[PDB]
Amino acid sequence: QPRKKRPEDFKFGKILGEGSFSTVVLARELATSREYAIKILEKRHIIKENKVPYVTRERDVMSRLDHPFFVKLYFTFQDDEKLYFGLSYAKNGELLKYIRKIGSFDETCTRFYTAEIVSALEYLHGKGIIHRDLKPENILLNEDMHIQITDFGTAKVLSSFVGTAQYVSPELLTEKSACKSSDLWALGCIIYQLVAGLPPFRAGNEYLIFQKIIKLEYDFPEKFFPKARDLVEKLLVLDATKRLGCEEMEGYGPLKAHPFFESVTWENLHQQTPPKL
Ligand SMILES: Nc1n[nH]c2ccccc12
Repeated sequence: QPRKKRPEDFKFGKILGEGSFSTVVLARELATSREYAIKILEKRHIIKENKVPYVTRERDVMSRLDHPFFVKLYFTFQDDEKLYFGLSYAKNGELLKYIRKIGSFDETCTRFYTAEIVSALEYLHGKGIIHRDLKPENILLNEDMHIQITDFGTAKVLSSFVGTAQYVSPELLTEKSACKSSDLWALGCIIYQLVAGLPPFRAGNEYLIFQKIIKLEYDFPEKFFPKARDLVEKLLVLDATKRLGCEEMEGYGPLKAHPFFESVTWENLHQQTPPKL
């Protein structure tokens, strides 16, 4: 490994994202002219708020990921006040941006991008890792328009916290426990959202949303692709053990074999040209 990098190695530019405990800033490495997205975290703020385990977990998970559909961690360094994580730079931004831009996806785009997400989850789950806060904001799009999944701060590695309200699974609201099936629940929401343009469970506030979730209170638009609807109905299931894709349902084989994905070639998704949006 090279001598640890430092801030002066970079020309910092625009802010790519802001959270409570981090800012992501686009930066150009001077020696190489390479663009990285550097996640900057303030040590004091992290210690003050008891987040050291979360930041520790984020790095450790990202170290264990070597797959085209996930944000890569290239390097880390620190100065007196801050931590720096050199991340992959997804030039085309969030998937949410495209959902809003074009309103809703057609069957081809939905099929393709859902398949990438399924493929990515299969990899993640194979490594015993749960995302716990999957959503279109966390699903970035590369320059070539393939997905790059990010934000692993909230992730858990399998031998407390609550994600974004609209993508929270029933079991979280009723047990404080999560598993692989939580991501699969989130997946059903995202699929619904690609086809319909909105998330399945909407309401005036977080409490009303949680109500609907545990009541399974949502419904499909008239035009919803029938095979996609069937897939969603097999993911948005209250009993987490009966969700297509989880271990008690025999995993990703049956999920990948769903009629909605009939024309999908699973083995080289990352090599294929995405449908134009
Ligand atoms: N635009 C981005 N590329 N990588 C990131 C990581 C985090 C946030 C935004 C980005």
